[PDB]
Amino acid sequence: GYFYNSSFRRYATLMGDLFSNIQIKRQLESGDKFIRVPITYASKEHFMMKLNKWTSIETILPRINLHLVDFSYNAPVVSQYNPSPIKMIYELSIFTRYEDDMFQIVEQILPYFQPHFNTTMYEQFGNDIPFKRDIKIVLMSAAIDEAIDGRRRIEWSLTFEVNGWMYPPVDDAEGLIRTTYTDFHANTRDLPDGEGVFESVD
Amino acid sequence: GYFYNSSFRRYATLMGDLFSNIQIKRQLESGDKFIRVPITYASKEHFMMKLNKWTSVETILPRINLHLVDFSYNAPVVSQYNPSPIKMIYELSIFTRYEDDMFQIVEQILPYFQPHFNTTMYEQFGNDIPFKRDIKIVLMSAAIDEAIDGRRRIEWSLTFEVNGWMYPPVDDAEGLIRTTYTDFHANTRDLPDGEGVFESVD
Amino acid sequence: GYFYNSSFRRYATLMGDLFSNIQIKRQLESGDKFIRVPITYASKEHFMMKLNKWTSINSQEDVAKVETILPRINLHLVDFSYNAPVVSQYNPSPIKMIYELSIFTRYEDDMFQIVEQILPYFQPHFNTTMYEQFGNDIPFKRDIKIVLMSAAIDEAIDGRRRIEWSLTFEVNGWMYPPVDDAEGLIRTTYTDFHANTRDLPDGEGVFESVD
Amino acid sequence: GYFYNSSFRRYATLMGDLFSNIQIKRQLESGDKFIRVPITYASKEHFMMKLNKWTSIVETILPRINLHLVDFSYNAPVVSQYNPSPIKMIYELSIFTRYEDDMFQIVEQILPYFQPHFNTTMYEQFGNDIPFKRDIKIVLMSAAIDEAIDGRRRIEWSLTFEVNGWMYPPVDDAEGLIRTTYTDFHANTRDLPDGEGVFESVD
Amino acid sequence: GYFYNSSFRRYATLMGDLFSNIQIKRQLESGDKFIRVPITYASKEHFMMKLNKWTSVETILPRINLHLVDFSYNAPVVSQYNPSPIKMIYELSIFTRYEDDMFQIVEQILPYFQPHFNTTMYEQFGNDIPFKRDIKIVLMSAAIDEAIDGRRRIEWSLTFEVNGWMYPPVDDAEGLIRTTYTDFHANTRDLPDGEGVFESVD
Amino acid sequence: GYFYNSSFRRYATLMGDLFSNIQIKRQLESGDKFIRVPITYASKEHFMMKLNKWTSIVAKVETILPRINLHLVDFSYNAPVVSQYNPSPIKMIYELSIFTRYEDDMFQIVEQILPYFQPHFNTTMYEQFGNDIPFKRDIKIVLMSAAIDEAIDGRRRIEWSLTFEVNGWMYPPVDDAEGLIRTTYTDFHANTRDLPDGEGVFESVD
Repeated sequence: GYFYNSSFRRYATLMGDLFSNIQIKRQLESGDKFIRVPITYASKEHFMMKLNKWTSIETILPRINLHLVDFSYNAPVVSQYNPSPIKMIYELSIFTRYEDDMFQIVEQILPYFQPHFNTTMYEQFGNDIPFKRDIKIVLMSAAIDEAIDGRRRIEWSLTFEVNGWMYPPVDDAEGLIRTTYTDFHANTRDLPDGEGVFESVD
Repeated sequence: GYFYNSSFRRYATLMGDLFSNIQIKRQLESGDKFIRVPITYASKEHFMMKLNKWTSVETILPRINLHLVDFSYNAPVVSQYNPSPIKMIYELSIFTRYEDDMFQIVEQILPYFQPHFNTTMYEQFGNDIPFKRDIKIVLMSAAIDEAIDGRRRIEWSLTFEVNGWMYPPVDDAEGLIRTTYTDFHANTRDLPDGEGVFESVD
Repeated sequence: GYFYNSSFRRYATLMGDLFSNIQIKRQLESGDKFIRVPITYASKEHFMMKLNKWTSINSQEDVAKVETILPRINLHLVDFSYNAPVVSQYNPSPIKMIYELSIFTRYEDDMFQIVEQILPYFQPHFNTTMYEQFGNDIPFKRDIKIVLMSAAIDEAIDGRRRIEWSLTFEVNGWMYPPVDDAEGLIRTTYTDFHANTRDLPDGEGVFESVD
Repeated sequence: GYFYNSSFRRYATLMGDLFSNIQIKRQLESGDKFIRVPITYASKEHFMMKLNKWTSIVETILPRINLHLVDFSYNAPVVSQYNPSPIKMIYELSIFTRYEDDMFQIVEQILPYFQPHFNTTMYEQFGNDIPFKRDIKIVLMSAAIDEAIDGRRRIEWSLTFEVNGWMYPPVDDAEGLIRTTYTDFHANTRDLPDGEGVFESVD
Repeated sequence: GYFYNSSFRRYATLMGDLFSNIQIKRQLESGDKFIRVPITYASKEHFMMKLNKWTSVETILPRINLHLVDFSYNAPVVSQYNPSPIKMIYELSIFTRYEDDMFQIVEQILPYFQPHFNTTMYEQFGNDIPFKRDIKIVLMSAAIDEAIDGRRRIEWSLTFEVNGWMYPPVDDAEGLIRTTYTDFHANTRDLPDGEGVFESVD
Repeated sequence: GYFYNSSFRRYATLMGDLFSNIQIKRQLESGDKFIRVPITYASKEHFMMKLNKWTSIVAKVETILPRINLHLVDFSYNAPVVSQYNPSPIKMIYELSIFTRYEDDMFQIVEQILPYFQPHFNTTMYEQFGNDIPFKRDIKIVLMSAAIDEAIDGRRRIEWSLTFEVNGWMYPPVDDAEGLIRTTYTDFHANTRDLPDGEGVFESVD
């Protein structure tokens, strides 16, 4: 029930999945439980709305919300592999009850972007030789903010530039596109379906 | 009931028609239904007004609204073919219920502008040898925004610079102007009447 | 009842008159109706005030009498300065005046026609040679560059309602201290958009009274 | 009851007096009427306040000019006074008018003399010593055009001028009053009047 | 009950502790008493909130509030010692009843930053040879403001750039990290626990 | 009951004292009365608050003005083994703010300030600790900008603000107990005056 081979979708998923498996420690009398930070893809406004809904009277925070915010042509015979160098901007937004949690989270993200982070993405159509796509992801800025009622809620937003590739729709009917990529430790993971990565904000 | 030979009109139609035939897939139980995105030419404010009227109905979105937003002299014996190098700015505005639809639409637009897209337009007066006009259309910027009540509505706006040609009114009575152009796949289509391309916002 | 020999006035009139004779076609059952776009000289705010007054429907007598108001053009001076390239007046002082030409229209079509009659002559400038003669002396030759600086596009709504485009022009002209009307009226000619030597009319000839 | 020898005051008066004697023609049945535009020195806000006071129900009030100092600074090109300090003062000359016509007349009398500057040689003499010669460049910096409405109503143009002048510490009135002359717009040596001579009282 | 080995935490504590031991003289009939200015780590807004709560007495001011406000990659095989050059921004905010107190406080801070101040930080993991980390702290700006009801309250804020090092979380369980550093007089003090430095704003 | 040897304080006093002795003439029937313009050190907002308090009427509204209010508004390191004489080149910003009932008064006041700053004004400050050889400190004070504004109810009140950059020296607190610091400086006519206590220069805004 969606354009599976969407280039855009593939990038939202790739970025979501790099940040899909981040945990935070939380010492317990019985022992150290680690919780995975759930990640959503939604406009930030929408997310904050729903977050204030969910918030009205600690299992909800911490959480990450990713979203595309801008794109453009990437100024360095026909069009698609050879494809078009595009540049997408993402806003990764971390929400947290405690400064501690925030520190853990970012300390897991930040050190890999110097200021960039490379990943090699292999995307294969049906059964042809896969295409090799070189993806530079650059950490552009950080933005720090609070929100109060009484503790209440800490928000940090990282802005990332993904330097990727775009090309006209290749129908799902004409075969689904298999995708792999190198994670933060250069480990070739395979890009999961969208439903695998993002929690439903709905 | 309008200046048919209007230069401006010819450009609004040219741009409208490049984006006139865009569809989105929509998986059914019975099977994949494809729908053509209808396109209008109207001031953005006017269009949003009428859209909120119509909205008060998933047959309405997705839709595209095109409109001229600026122009100027294009700084690289009389005046008209040899004509005057003019530069027109258009705001192409896509409105959508689902992120998916949006992704499909843009993925059909974006990859052809690197950052420009050339088209050769042939305009012929009555029966003389047609004039050859070289038209550079440049994708300048993108702008992303939402709107909510409850889902509700996604808006992306591309801004395009059309580098075209202007010249004083050549009366309809003195013969109508036949127009052709190369589409996104360098296919010589012939520019339809205005009524053919744009749905009436009225 | 006004300083006829006003340099400023001469420029307002020159600009008014370049844009004085613009028409739009208007297809009928009977046949094509051509209408001249009336032009006024007034501050833009004042003009819009009066336009909202005129456009308002107070009697049925109005209703009909209202698409007779648009289209129309409103010209006005908005800025000036010294034009950085023994006494003072012919030889005169190089001045630079800025004018805002403002087109108001019910239909996009009308607008397209109007501008397509203005725009193509400014690349980005348009030259005119103005001859101004005092009494009966040999006339002065004044070289006038008019440059189209910018365009600005905007709408206004109630229900259709009203389209506004504003061109901004730089007139590169000449200034000099008041030469009294009593000392002889100044005859003025100029080359129009097709290099045709028309003679600059009185002010009352060019602009409709906004009053 | 004021520091007569004030340098500042001397400049406010010089500028006021350059624009002190401007008239406008006004055609009548009987015949042409000339009227001198009255000029005041006051903060613009104050002047507009008092102007709306005077305006409340009016044609003997406009046209009029209001001059005022708006800024100054050191003028980057053994002790301190003649030889004095090169200062730069900014003045806002503000013309208010009922009719566009009046405005046109007024400015057409001001504007053509500033290309973009206008020089004046000011002679200031202390008691009876040899007078000091001071070279004064006045530059027309900008113009600003605006309206105001109720019904016609009122047109406002403001010229901004840079006066390049000279400053030095207070020379007491008691130690002798300072005689001042200057070249007007036609290089005519007029003598700078008292302040009360130039400006109409806004009070 | 917190990530002890947090890099971020280590820097908040280092900065807190440089400014932890500032006093002001206050001449008495019985003789000069010196009071240590208490220091907190909290968002400035939060701190001002709580400060107005506490204020509604002269035992509360003077006080300093420190907080992180921004960070970024510091543009001069894996990642962590060798670590990533990061740059953190801190807002040190002094609140005072009397101009005098303020003068004393800043005169103790300001002269050491010309415009920078170096410190050598030794961080040792368990028992390995310690790591040597060179830390440049730069005084970026100062900001002066008042607040009134009647005297009432003086606020000055110094903005500091800490040029430090970042690396992915090293678990507390894998051994706590011993930290020392050179203070303002090049004296090797050892970085205390967080609870030692900052007064609880809670 | 303060840090007497405060570097900051020393500069606030130096600046206050350069502008401490400014008068205006005021012609009378008997004869010309001169009045010294009182000077305060306080945040501008605070000063205007208190000034509106004092100004709330009848006929003790003219003994209040004219007056000057000085205040520090910014500082920074002055980019041209330990730290203190040799000290650290600092740069302080001061806002000198003149309030006046009559344009005349204002003219007199500024005409006494303005001509000495071209655009700077140098002063040599000698600061001596106890009885050692005094330190020589070269102080450039630069007039940065002027700002002109009014305020009305009916006349009412004229405000001009000069912004000055003092290029001075900073160093860590030298305790009052370890000996008070004697300070002299060259005034506007290069006359070596000695910097008074703070209480001598500024009227209490309190």
